[PDB]
Amino acid sequence: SYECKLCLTLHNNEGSYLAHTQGKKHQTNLARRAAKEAKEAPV
Amino acid sequence: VWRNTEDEILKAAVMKYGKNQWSRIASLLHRKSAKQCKARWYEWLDPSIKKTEWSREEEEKLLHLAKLMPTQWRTIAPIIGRTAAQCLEHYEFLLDKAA
Amino acid sequence: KNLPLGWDGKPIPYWLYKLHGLNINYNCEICGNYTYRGPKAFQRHFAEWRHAHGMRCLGIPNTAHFANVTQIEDAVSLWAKLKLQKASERWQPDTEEEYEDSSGNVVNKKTYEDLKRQGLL
Amino acid sequence: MTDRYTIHSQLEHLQSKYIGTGHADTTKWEWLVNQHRDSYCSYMGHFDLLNYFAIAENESKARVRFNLMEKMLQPCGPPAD
Amino acid sequence: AHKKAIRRATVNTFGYIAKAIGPHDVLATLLNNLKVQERQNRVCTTVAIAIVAETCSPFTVLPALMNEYRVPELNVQNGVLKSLSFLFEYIGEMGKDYIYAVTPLLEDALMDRDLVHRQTASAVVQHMSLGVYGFGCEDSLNHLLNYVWPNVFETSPHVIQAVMGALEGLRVAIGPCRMLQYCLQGLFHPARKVRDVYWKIYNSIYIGSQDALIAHYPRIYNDDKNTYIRYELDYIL
Amino acid sequence: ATVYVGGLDEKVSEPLLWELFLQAGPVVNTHMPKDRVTGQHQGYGFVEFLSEEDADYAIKIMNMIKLYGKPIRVNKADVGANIFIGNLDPEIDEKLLYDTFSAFGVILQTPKIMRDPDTGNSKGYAFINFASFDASDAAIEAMNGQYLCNRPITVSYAFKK
Amino acid sequence: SKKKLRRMNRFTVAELKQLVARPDVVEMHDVTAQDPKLLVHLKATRNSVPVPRHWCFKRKYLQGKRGIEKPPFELPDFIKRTGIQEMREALQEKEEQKTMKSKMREKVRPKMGKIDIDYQKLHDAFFKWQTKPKLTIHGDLYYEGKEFETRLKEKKPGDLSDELRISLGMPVGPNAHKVPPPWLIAMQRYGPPPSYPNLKIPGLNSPIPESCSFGYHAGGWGKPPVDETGKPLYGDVFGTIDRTPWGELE
Amino acid sequence: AKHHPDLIFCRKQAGVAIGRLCEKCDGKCVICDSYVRPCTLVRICDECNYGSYQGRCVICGGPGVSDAYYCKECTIQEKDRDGCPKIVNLGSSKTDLFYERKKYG
Amino acid sequence: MFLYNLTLQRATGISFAIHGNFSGTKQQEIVVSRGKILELLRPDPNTGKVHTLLTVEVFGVIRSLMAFRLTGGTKDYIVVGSDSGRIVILEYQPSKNMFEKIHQETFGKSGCRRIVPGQFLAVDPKGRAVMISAIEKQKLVYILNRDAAARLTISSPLEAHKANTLVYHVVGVDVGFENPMFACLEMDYEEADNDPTGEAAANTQQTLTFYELDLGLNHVVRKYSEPLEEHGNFLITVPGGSDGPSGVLICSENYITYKNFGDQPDIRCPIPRRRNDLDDPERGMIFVCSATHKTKSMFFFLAQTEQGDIFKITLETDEDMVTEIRLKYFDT
RNA sequence: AUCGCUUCUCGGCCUUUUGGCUAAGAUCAAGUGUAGUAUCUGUUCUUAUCAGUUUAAUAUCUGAUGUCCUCUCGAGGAC
Ligand SMILES: [Zn+2]
Ligand SMILES: [Zn+2]
Ligand SMILES: [Zn+2]
Repeated sequence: SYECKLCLTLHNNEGSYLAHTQGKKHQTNLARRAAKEAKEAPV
Repeated sequence: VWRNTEDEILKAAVMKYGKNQWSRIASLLHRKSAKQCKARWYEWLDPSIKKTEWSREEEEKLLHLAKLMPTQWRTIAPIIGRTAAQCLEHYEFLLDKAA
Repeated sequence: KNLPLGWDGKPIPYWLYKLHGLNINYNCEICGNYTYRGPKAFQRHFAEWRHAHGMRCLGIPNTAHFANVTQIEDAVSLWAKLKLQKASERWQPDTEEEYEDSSGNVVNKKTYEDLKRQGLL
Repeated sequence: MTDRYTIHSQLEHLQSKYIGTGHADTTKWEWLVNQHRDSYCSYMGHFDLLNYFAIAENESKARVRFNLMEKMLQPCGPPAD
Repeated sequence: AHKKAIRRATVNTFGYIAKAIGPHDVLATLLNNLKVQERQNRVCTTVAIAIVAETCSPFTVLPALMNEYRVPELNVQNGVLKSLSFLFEYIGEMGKDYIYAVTPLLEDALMDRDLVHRQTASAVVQHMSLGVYGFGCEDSLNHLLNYVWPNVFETSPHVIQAVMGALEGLRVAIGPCRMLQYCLQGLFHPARKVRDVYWKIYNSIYIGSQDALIAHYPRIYNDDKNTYIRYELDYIL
Repeated sequence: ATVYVGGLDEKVSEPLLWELFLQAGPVVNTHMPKDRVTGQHQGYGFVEFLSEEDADYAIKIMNMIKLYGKPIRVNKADVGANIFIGNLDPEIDEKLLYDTFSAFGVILQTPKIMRDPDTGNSKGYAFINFASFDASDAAIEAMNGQYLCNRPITVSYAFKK
Repeated sequence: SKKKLRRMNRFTVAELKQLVARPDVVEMHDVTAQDPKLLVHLKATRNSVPVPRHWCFKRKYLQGKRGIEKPPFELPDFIKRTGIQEMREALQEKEEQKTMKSKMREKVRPKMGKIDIDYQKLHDAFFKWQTKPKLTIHGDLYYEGKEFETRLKEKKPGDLSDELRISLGMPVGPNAHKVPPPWLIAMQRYGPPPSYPNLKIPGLNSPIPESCSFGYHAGGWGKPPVDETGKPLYGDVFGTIDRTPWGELE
Repeated sequence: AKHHPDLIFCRKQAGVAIGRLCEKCDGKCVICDSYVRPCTLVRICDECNYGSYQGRCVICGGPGVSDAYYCKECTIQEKDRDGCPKIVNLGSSKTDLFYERKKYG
Repeated sequence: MFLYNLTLQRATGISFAIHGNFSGTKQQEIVVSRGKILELLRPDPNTGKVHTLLTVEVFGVIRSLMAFRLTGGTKDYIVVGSDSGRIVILEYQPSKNMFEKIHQETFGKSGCRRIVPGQFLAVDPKGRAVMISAIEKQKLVYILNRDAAARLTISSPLEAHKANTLVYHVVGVDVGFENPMFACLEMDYEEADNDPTGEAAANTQQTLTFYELDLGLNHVVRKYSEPLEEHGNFLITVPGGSDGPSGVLICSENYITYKNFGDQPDIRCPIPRRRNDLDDPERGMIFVCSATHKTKSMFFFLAQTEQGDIFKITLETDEDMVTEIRLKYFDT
């Protein structure tokens, strides 16, 4: 089966995985991580 | 009906196979035919279809047309740019908000 | 507001807060009347540093037996009875090991060696 | 509520057909009391704990038997209250 | 088929033709079926591997099962677990040679891969204990008790009654002392879910073998008003 | 009770670090608080071993400890700052030499005796980098001309290759 | 409230920790038990087994085990010896190369006896090469994350390892004893570490381990510590019944 | 039968009347629901053996044709010592399938 | 390490013994139970020596033993109640020298349990039923018959289960071809379980009760009960029918008491004491064993007391009601 | 040397992205019932004590939101 290494969810089918990525949970976690990386910017 | 899961599998299939091989795309889904896969893509899933709200230009159009060609929605629709089901529901909508 | 700070530097949901029971205040006196939020943190606190010091200052080792004791008088009293316990189960030869002299009467080995090298025994 | 008194049902059944079981509300007294009574009925079954006891004190097996069966009516004090 | 007579007979004839030909080829075509999706066919192939293994000795088909447990699908891992459940119940007393080969698989499954993994490894442990009862293969079973025991706080009907079956198999094979050393600390717990579970387990240890327990209870001191100590058991003689 | 693991070998894990701390004394914590991205140890690490004299003899033993081959430094938690030394004793060791000269500065080079490859005995010469140039001043001033192990020392700031 | 009368009965944790004979055993909620004196006495009985950690946890049990990825099961050695593994790998790759056409074709015209494995090797593997694994003693319950604990309580310096000595620049294998770790030099120099008065050094505080050599070239055991009289500094760096089993098979 | 939690046993005292199986039910155990190593025979309560109830399937209830046994596992855990194991209630599934059919055809 | 266990000296202590025509002849033999060993001895009438015809290992605890003889028959079978969950009926084959298992009836789980019958085993004198009983809450009654071929055939069990009642002893009362009757001692701990002071702990007293089969109706009814003055430990059947009265003697501490149901009053006679003995005067005295000797002429009961003193008991009777009890020292 | 050009050569790894025709060459994908669990998607909880319910504890749920006048839960004051 599949897992989202970011949101830490489990999925039975790949259809379920894709529907995950297009959903509130995945999108907001993705936005948070984008922010966090911006914070991480530097003779 | 159609579920988010079928829809995303369709989107992916189409984006790999192309829009004339509906029979193998229909082989990829369970409980789905090529007739139905095609209908769904060309009714809702196609990224050309726009799901916004009606500019009042679009609504004055809709009203003028739906009076000039009454009951002919597959003919009205392309002249304004949304599918026939959207045109039709939104037209009944204006009618009852006006009634 | 004052929500806990999340892993994304943001405040966590109010319902998650309620679930984790953070609003609940636990006083560690030995820690300088410190206060902890969350029973999780409170329980960790006995091996967390500030309590380690508090008990060092008290003179009572931060061992298992005193975990979940917070009042200092209680820690002291318990340390006393535990002193008595370990003292009981320990083996002190100096006090028990009973030695008979050549005169056939008994001393402990302490006095035995005492008056032994003290010119007599 | 539902699960509470339905497993209270099943456990009343178990116990009443099997003296000695327990439930989540079993007290120290009744636990140890059933444990004593079983101990006695088994000293009486087993022909050799009966010897051991009759020899350890200085009675006869019939008197020891009689004494056990006397004790078996309140082996651990009176009830809790 | 929808009829159970047909499936029972079908499994039997897999056994017979495995007796005629060797086991290997029929056993290979049977691990492939564990790759299907409808459960009734897979449960029936799981009984057919057990039968092949019991007719032609288990040492032929075990390495291939244990190896098939390494392919990454849910349904085939549960296929080989359920197959061992059946196999140990069939071979009965000859389990005592394969118990050591098997256990490292069961502890691996009892550290989760799924709810159903733990449910089916618990059934394997039940039948394996009832079979190896009496032959001193007891440290293995105790080691597996350490993995089966934490699943005691479950709520799925099937996982919880699989674990119960396992604990009562292990009661007869490990004896009631061990089982009581495991039940003791939670009979008077603060909570009540854990008292519920522990008293259910204790009742089932009590009902069967309630006499063997007289010798096993722990010493519980007497308080002010009642006398809780059994003194007859301290008479020396 | 706190010890700085510097030169902590890139892959020498907390297992090796605390297994060495435990083999010496009551290893109560080893930690490599590290680069929060690459995950590799920080080249600086904090290890608490409860006993002060344990930590002391641990630092005394863990100088030049070759984690992943490279000497790992355990202590209290390259501008040319080296001293070359003449009139050295061939009875000398590099760990003992770091223990001797290191009080004016830690060993940023392990004391290498400039000895031939033919026989393997010292030629009376050596070199080692201290921490600072002020450290070279102190070390070589308190060790200049004075009586070393067998041959009275002679040490000065480094001649470079 | 009679509930609050039962609460008025509820000892303080220090009350409990005082009365009972072993206080370590007492945890937080132990106070809330309708029989706290019993409960603690039963927690202090020998050989019994404590409740599983996760009864209070809000996440369920290995549902928490969730996140990371895991390597497939690892076969026992005595089963590897028989080579069933590579056999079944070969067939898996062949059948993954197969297509539906050829699959049905072999369903209808089997390749019988394509490959085989011999008996007597399966028989030796089960009845003559089997071994007892490492089992767990009574009471070691498993919990989420037990298998990612290296080990602990290993206070002994004599216990060396292979990765350790490798990334020490020291050899593992049969010459481990004759292989001195980087600690023995400063061990001979300034004693063992001063938490380990009671550790003995191989080659520095104890005799040379058999066939190892005192010396100062590459691979030796130094100049052994002694005083100015000739007495070793720690231990002896130079090395100054009928246990038969009773009823056993010949 | 260990499969359907909704059913119940007579549980009343044993007798001497051997127990009998219907042909659907033939061959399995009565509690363990196994198919193997049957060891001992079944004995049923006199009440649950009286009258029309003679010679029926303990489980099915139809016409008994063969004698019921207990698996060796039931015999070892002593689950054969509880008196009449006759299921005295029909269940949901019998009448359920029956009604689905009688609607269908 | 594997061991192998052999016995050298069988057990030699005796727990129960019964006597009867276990061979079928007019010889009387003895079946004793050593611990877990059943053996059959025969005393030779000429020399006075006892020969041990046979010894079997039964691999269980034997908790009780009865001999019983069908009506009109000539043998005695041995009913055995053990720590197993069954009652077994054995018949001796003197030709092959072995006990053979006539019947074996299961009713519960194995071990010396507390509500599972096996501890007490009473029979009824005319030989129509046995009753097996536990120390608490369970009694079964089996019925016994001949078939056409006059072989023993045993019914299904009846039941007498009653909650919260210890049982001290059970015995078959002698009645002639009426419904069989059994005479249980008893008690009821149900209230001392519920008396927070200790009042009902004392002042709860036994009650002798008679159970009665109903072979016409096939169930067991608890016909009579009545309390007993003080606690007594067992019960002797008084040979009824034509011979003698019927009923039971109850042997309580310091007393022996005839008792029967109907208008029959109760009778008591203290147990005689030794003149001028040195035993701590508070300790009481009870009977430990007994034995009925009944010949066509008379009957008399030998009873034995803790010190080992045997007494001979007779019952002076008018036609129906016994009028007195007459103890007489016999030996020690 | 540099600028312009010409030709050749070496390189990156890039770039490039496929068997012609025809009537898209033609055709086409058959389960269910009973009990139970899990996973995604979707939806949602700043409020304040205090009492009670309950709980292992939270929670939950239930309940009103020091005294007096007044200005507007807020404010001054004698207390
Ligand atoms: Zn049937
Ligand atoms: Zn069964
Ligand atoms: Zn019945």
